[PDB]
Amino acid sequence: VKQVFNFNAGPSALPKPALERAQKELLNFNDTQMSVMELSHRSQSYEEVHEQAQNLLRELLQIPNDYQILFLQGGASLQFTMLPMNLLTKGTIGNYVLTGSWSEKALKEAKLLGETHIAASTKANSYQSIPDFSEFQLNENDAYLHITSNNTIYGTQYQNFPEINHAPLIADMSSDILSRPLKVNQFGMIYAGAQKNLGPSGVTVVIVKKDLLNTKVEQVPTMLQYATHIKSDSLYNTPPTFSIYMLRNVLDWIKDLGGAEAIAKQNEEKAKIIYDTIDESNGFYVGHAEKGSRSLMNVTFNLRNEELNQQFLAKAKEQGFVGLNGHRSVGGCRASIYNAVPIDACIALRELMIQFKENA
Amino acid sequence: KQVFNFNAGPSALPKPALERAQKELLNFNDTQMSVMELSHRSQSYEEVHEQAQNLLRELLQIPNDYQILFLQGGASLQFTMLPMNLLTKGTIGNYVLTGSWSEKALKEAKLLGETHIAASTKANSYQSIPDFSEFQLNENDAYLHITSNNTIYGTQYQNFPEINHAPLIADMSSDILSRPLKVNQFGMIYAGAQKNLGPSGVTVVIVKKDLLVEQVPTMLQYATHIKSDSLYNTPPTFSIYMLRNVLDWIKDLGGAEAIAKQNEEKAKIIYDTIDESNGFYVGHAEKGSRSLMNVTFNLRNEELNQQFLAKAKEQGFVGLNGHRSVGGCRASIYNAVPIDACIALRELMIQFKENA
Ligand SMILES: *Cc1c(COP(=O)(O)O)cnc(C)c1O
Ligand SMILES: *Cc1c(COP(=O)(O)O)cnc(C)c1O
Ligand SMILES: [Cl-]
Ligand SMILES: [Cl-]
Ligand SMILES: [Cl-]
Ligand SMILES: [Cl-]
Ligand SMILES: [Mg+2]
Ligand SMILES: [Mg+2]
Ligand SMILES: [Mg+2]
Ligand SMILES: [Mg+2]
Repeated sequence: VKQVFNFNAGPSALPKPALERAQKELLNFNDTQMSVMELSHRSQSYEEVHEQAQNLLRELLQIPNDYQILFLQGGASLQFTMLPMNLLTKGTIGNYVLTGSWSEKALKEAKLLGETHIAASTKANSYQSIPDFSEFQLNENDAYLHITSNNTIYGTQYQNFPEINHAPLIADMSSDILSRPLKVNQFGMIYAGAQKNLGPSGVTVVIVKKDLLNTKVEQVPTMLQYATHIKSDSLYNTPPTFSIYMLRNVLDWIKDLGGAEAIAKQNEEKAKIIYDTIDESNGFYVGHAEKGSRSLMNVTFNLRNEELNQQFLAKAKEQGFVGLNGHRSVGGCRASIYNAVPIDACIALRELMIQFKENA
Repeated sequence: KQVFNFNAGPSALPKPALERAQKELLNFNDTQMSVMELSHRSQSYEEVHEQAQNLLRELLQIPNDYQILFLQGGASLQFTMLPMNLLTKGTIGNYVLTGSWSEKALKEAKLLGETHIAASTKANSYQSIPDFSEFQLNENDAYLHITSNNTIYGTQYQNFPEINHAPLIADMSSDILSRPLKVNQFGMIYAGAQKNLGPSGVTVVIVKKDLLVEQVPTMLQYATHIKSDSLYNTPPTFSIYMLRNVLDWIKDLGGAEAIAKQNEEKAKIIYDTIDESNGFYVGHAEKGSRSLMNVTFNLRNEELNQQFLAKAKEQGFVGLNGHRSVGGCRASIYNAVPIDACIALRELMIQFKENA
């Protein structure tokens, strides 16, 4: 039928082959004559999937052997409280770098549980950039330093990651995990809801340095201890089996296209198509981010006034574009271009943007 | 290629729900996207989300003063979320112990506050539900918690106690919407979907609104999710979609009373087989407490137990091994397990007995 271009911000476009694969075996997985959704998570067919999803992630990001991969429910939002619940002990400080709204939500939850600090923030200038690492105020009693690698709502992104030795570096990578190569040993823990760049909603990937968190924390509910899930290999209680399966399928696709290094090349190219369009528009489109901080995953921009914003977004929706409205808290526009968004969608958006501009 | 799915969790689902999911997996509602590819703030998703709630409300006849929540973390997270929200200082989390899942819930409450055992059939290895006249209740109970169906032990409440000093709270993971319910008896009901309602990944929480908070993490407050209609953060959208589909199937067959008829016939097939076996098969539960959802039994010795389960597996039956904590056999016959599978089990049970 008509064209559909999926720029949804979360959940988001999946790679077609992962969906086609799921569709074909939805009723009979691995010749069991059952859906993967109808299997015991103690079955060997399921355990194979669970282990493969882990091994693909390990290979793709080159995760070291002293790290474990957890598959948890609850979203990144639950990690906002689980992290300080496990690591923010008395006399210690949850130190946060604020580079958008998701960073503030993480901070707020630690505030409920302990001493917090703000190491650096670009909030004053409306989160248009990543602060310089030299501005980071660090504390000897920091439990960790927490960052948001990709600021989904504001369209900014870390180009690289700080070297931190006094505390573990923790990162909310929900909207850019496995969009590029990563030196995992820079971190104590990485977490990501899967629904932005790794597949479906319902599972959260948590990559953790085992010895930072494989020990029982007194007074913490069993389900909320990392130790619980480390010890049980994310099978303490029933996992989100279809979500993990779909995650597996998406990881297979990333591997098939050449891994993190190849997908970064694709992601830089799609992003360039949109940013060049903005940059050649003579101010008709204005990107929110400063150029050195532009995200490769979420492109945020405004037209010159809200009336034009609305007409542009209404025209897009009529032409088949989905999800371009900016986050409700900031307005404007947001083109989410995660791994699986195809480049011809980006070209289509460029065409839209140029004809709208020329015809305005 | 015959397979009979007696898995205990996650479990068999209705074929029409899975076929419907398959057919539109790539193009949901003519959007040309999977339901999995939709924003949870889209109208497209929002209608599915609401439709799932509406079907539960209809099918269980849930009054207006109850809210229906879709949460992540399984029934296991509810074990701690409940006392986190309701077990305030100077109050008591009171538990009725009718199996190991009861025990797991009580354990989490003990982390957070004072607990109490209203009644327990543990001494007799959980062969029955205690007499409600036996309950020991406290003026300062924050709640009375029960497990409606004791998944590992094969026992089930026939009816529920009339409790007015405190909210009655029930872990209905393995029997929710397998029969009609009087929801007004409860302050809260919760269940992982993965037994009777859908795939794993979503937990249904039915809560008396005005019943349920300084210092609890935002995600762990019921009020967060009540206030945001379970859209505070990204919900498990595909699991809720599948839950909708399963609920449409239950509605289509005639609702909670109709599925109870089917379930009672399924259970009747197996229990009759056991009772007519002259002691060859022995059920764990006392008759008066027999579950309609998990039928637990053993052969006369461990070696016959093992021979039977091996024969079963060879013949395409899946999931009949009892829980590791108790051994024996367990036939889980949740809503979507078809009567034909129970008939097949019976026929295997009878043939095995003849050939022993
Ligand atoms: C989407 C997002 C979240 C929220 O994830 P949920 O799974 O909805 O809790 C948190 N952090 C970032 C950076 C996100 O983009
Ligand atoms: C299956 C079950 C649970 C465990 O549910 P999860 O979703 O695995 O946490 C809890 N209580 C009962 C009665 C169950 O049958
Ligand atoms: Cl942000
Ligand atoms: Cl977002
Ligand atoms: Cl039990
Ligand atoms: Cl069980
Ligand atoms: Mg491959
Ligand atoms: Mg194309
Ligand atoms: Mg219908
Ligand atoms: Mg008879």
